[PDB]
Amino acid sequence: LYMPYTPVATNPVVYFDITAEGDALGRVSVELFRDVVPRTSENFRSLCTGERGYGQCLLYYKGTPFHRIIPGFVMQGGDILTKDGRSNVSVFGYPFPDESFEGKAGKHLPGTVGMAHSGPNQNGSQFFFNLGRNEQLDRKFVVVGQVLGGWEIVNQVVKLCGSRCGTPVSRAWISDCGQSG
Amino acid sequence: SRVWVALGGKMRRRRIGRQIDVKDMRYYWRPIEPQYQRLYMSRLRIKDHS
Amino acid sequence: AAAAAAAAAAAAAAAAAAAAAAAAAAAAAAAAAAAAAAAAAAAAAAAAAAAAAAAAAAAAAAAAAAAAAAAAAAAAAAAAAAAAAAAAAAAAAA
Amino acid sequence: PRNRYEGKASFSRLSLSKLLWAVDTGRLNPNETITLYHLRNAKVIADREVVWPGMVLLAGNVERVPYPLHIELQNASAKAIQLLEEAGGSFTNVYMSHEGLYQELHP
Amino acid sequence: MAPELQLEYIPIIFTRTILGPQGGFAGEERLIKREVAQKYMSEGNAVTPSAEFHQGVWCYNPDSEQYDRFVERNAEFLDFAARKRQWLDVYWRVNTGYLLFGRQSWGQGWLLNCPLRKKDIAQKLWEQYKVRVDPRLIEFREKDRRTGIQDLGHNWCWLYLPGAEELAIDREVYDNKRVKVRMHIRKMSSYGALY
Amino acid sequence: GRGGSVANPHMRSKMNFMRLRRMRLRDVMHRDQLEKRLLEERHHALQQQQQ
Amino acid sequence: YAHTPELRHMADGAAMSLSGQRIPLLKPTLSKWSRQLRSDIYDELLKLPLRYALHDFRTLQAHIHASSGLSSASPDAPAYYAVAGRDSAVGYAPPLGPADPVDVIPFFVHRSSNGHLPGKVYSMNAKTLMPAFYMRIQNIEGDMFRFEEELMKIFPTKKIFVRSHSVYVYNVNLDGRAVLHHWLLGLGF
Amino acid sequence: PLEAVIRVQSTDAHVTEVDANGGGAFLEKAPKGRWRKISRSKTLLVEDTATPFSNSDKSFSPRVQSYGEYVRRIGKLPEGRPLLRFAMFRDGYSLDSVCHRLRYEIGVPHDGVYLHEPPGGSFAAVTQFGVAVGVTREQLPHASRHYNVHALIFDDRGYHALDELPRLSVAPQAYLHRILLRCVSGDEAAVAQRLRHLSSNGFINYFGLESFGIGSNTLFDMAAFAFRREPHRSVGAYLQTLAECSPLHHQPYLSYANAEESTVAGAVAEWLRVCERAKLPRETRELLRKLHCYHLSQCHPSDATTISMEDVWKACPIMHRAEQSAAAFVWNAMASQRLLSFGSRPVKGDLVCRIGNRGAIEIAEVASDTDASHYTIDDVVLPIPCGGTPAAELRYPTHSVNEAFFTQFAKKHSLSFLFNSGVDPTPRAAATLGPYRRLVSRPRNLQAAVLQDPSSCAALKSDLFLLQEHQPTEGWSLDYRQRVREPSNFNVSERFRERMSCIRKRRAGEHSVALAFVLPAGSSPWVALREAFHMHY
RNA sequence: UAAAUUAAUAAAUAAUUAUUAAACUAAUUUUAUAUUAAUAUUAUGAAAAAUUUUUUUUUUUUUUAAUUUUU
Repeated sequence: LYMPYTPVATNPVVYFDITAEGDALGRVSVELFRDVVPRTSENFRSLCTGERGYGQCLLYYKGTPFHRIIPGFVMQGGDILTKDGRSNVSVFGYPFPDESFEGKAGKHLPGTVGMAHSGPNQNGSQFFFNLGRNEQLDRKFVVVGQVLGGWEIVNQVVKLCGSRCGTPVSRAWISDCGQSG
Repeated sequence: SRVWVALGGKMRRRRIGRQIDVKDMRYYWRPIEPQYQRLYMSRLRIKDHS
Repeated sequence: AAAAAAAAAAAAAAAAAAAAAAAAAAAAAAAAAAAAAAAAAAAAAAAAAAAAAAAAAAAAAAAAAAAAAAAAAAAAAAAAAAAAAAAAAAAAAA
Repeated sequence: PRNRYEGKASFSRLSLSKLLWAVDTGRLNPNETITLYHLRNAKVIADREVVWPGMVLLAGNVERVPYPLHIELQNASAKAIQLLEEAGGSFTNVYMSHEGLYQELHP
Repeated sequence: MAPELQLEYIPIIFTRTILGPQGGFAGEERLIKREVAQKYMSEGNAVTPSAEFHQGVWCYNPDSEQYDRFVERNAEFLDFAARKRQWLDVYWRVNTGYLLFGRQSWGQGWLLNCPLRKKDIAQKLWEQYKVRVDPRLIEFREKDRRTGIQDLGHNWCWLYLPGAEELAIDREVYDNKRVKVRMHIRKMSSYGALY
Repeated sequence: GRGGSVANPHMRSKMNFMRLRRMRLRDVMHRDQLEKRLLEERHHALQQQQQ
Repeated sequence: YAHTPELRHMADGAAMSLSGQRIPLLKPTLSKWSRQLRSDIYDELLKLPLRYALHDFRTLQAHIHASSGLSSASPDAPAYYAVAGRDSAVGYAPPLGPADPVDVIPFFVHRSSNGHLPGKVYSMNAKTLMPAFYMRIQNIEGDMFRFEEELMKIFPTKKIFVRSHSVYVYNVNLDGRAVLHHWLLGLGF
Repeated sequence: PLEAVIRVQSTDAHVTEVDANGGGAFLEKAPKGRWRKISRSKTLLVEDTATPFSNSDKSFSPRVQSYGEYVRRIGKLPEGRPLLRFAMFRDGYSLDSVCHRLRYEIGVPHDGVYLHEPPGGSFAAVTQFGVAVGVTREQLPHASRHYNVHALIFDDRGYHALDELPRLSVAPQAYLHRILLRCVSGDEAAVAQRLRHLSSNGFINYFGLESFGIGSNTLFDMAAFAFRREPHRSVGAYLQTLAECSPLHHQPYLSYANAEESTVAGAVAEWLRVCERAKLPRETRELLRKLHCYHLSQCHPSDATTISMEDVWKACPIMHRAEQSAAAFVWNAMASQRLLSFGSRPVKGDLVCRIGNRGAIEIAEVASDTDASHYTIDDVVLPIPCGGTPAAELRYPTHSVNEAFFTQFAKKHSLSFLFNSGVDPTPRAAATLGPYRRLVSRPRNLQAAVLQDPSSCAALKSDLFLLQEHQPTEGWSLDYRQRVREPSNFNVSERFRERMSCIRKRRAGEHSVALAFVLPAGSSPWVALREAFHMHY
């Protein structure tokens, strides 16, 4: 179980501290594509750094739990507001559009962290780790990054707390989130 | 933020007592009570009301 | 600056303690920025628990505004809405 | 407390940054010895500002002056002087009686 | 951290259940900790614990007006102690206490519009004296056994403490079997009380 | 309906306001993409002419 | 971190006089006459989703060869002839024009007879000296409604109004004036 | 091991230097400093009666404006005694935060003071010391923190001749650590068990983790990255531990860490602006200037001069990492080789007894396999290598089997970190370490008390109270008459009582293990009691 | 919708109603909640003892509607 993934530097690298069933799993470092998507990488990384002042919510991933974990398809998260998953916010103070699907942000390879949205255009605060080659999510969901380390952890969660419907049999969350490099 | 400071401290002229001149009135300006500043300033606005 | 004392007042009446500068204009610039309650004297931040003062006028105004019946009841003594209406007024004179 | 008795030398403050903005805007010709006459005629400063004694040049939030400048004002501040002197240009303090101001502003 | 001298809980000679006259008892030990109440130690009613004193003590027996009758500190005794004190600890409260009632009475009252149940009072004794009791141990006085309490002013009734014999407790309290509880019913308004 | 309870009635208004704004914005941002997409391609027709 | 007893030096700008070295590390310094710019304010404008790609903060600088290099006023090689409108230690510089040579910005802001930018912070009911300020952008031209929209993406929570000549933004102190210029500067205007 | 929580208050620990002269430094005095009024109390004649100003008989009382200007009141020099061996009390003040406090107030140059930072080493732990400086006696009190909490104060014994600068400031002989533990798990019994094995069997004298920094990027990742030919891997690594150290540098870094290629050198400017305002050692902090000159040599390369990343790293607070920290990492890695080769019983093997020779005695009982075992059993104490490249210089106890297991790996690519300058001109060339850094060591005169029921707290009274209590300060061991403060709701804060709560939730146990020992020079105390308790913070 | 009150050297706001404006976060239902500033407005009047009934002043028209038993 190796995750192939595209290596590049000079990109925002974000780390998550996941914890399912109250069990400390480990750190998950994400490589955000600031080369193709400048905006979405700045809304994402900001919520992970927690530097933004509170707007519609407390813009910060620390504490919010993953809420839509389909085994083998997608592990969703984010959800700054209304921790069940029914509200999409953004650090710019409004749901903002998707930039580009041309290169490195159109293909949802298994090594990818998409940027889930409510409308097809107005992205928000919810992301998801494409665990399989989602041939349909091309150019619908703007890919924004790719996991670098800890691919076993998101492979643990999608198994430990999963259901074909999506609801987690156990509460996997972000015990802390910060920028790495 | 116009504040109206007035000289602070007591004023009585005692007999030949006043043995301390050093801790005598510290010569500080302290702003007048917030109500009265509006009382005097009210006379100033009426140059052009409305 | 953590205090751990009976800290002080501010710099109203000032005995200047110089080190080295032009400095020929200190007590003429230490009584010039002292009346506007100010920096240019560095202000000596003291009393790190000034929260208990923000939580007094929180209580000294929530216990004196309840001296007039705080009243999340209603527009007090409604008794004539609760059927239905749009309340008009009653001038105070009181 | 601020009794403006006759003779009290209370100048009307002229920012230095208001001057350096009017020589690159194009109102003042830096070739010439800038005096109070131009400022009034270049509409740099209104005439309600000028009361005896004329003005004062204050260099706050200004750190450099690139071109040399030669100015005739009444009692510029210290750093306002050093700025102009450091730029090759110069400054002088043309303090004069009242009728000196009139004989100059309306030549 | 058992507070330094804000508590001491030192073994006992006699006479807890403070009153005006409070030494109503016959030969045991029970107290309240003498933290600054060490005033006991001055002239008896409490003795500092020691390797000797943890075997027994000279509890005040009232028969000889001195702390004469020895007493052991075995299991049965401490078993017998609380069982004995806790009995009159109930007696000391309801006898010396005076429980008020915020009740409701419409018109110029003179009388309650919803008379007092027995479960009603047995709620107050627990509410105000923290004394838990069986409601059926309350026998209304022979005047109002058919109509509750029902009256304003100062009423009383009979709470029945059964356990008088199994603890051998007589001649120290003026009624071995029942204790008069005294009530005083006010007329509180709609904002005043419920029911 | 009546989303949640916020302290003042002003804070209830200036919360319903920024909810009437995210609707305006979402309509404008959507019209902004069709001026950002129309650009990039028409920004390529010049470059695509060079190769 | 009260172990460092210094840091008292970082204090406030409210309830205490602020001047000279002690100017707040967030409060901008762009005045009417000293058009100072800041990189903090410029990133907010460059990390926000908007059309009209602003100008690079590199090619936006009005401030950072006979006798080892000469000033930017074109002091000529003789270290003699110099040219009038070429250097300005006060921050003045003409517009740079839009950065995207394929886009037609729908609004054209018109600098004033002294080279300013149309934003002025007024007060609501200045008679009683009420500390409630708004803005007004008087010199707008073009599709001033598509100018209103761009202000929303910067100021999402400010009550923005529009008339034929001006565009009011309400509850915007002297700071939202500075943040406005960095936009109209980077915008090429 | 049994759990423990420590360093939750400034004075959870305690340290007083014991110099080589003998009697360690113990502080009993605290002069506040003498001044000298220079001008006389400017006053003013202000009216003090409502009469008009025409009255010949006006009152005009004298209200004061300024008491007068004062001056440091400098003194003399004793006619040939420039040195000043003085005592001081730095509670929670790192040496950098007091090497700059002497310069913020008086102006003692950085080259002036001579203050050996106490090994272990922990920055925020109360400390008592003796120093040496070329200033008079009357101006040193002017640098103290008298009327403040945590009270860093100076006081002068001093006035030695200049030739007495080598003899003084030689090295601290030992260190009296009077530690106290929080939220411990074991009762009074289990601690006695775990500690008697610590007092007797001794501890693996590792190098404390303070010298490397408890950060995502240790001090070797700057001595290495600066030498991979990649200086910009070292600078960012340095700047990171600043953003990790203090809140002051974090947000400025994260703004610079990911600012635009367009607006970089601004984030460094707005970083320099805050560090300058909140006045930092702007002299010794010249790195942010160079970085600002590195990002300006691009983005208008022609308007400003050209600067390289190496030029920036040239101007850095280095020599902490290059020598004392980099050549500490591999040292611990050597012990890890004399614990793989079981060393509890000294494993000479070939009878290479230590020939450090330590004066007239302290050779490792240089003798046969059994005749060295005369006392080399007891003499498990032994400098395993030297610090860095002189690892081959000592390599003393074993056959050098450890040496031959790391030397083939040392100069190849630096055994443990895969990067290290073990080059020809090196700590072998210099001789300023003199590594007798022993493998196993033991505390001296242990047996301090233990509290079964401090359910909430217990401060340790320390050299500022006992001085002000009018109490003799030198105790030489855990006194427990003073200095103990058994729980009485007086842990000196109400906020620290919040620290106990939200730390009592996660980790629970009765506590206040008081502790005291006389650890020699070197030997951080945590790494000493590392084996006994499972330290947490 | 009754609330406010200190003559006089270095102590956070009088209170009311009014006009005009302002901002949601360690602080839970996925509950609820009129806080802040600027200005306008200071005369609606108790003496003793005792003590540590009730919500109504104010309704757009058609219906609809749960509080009744005598001596």
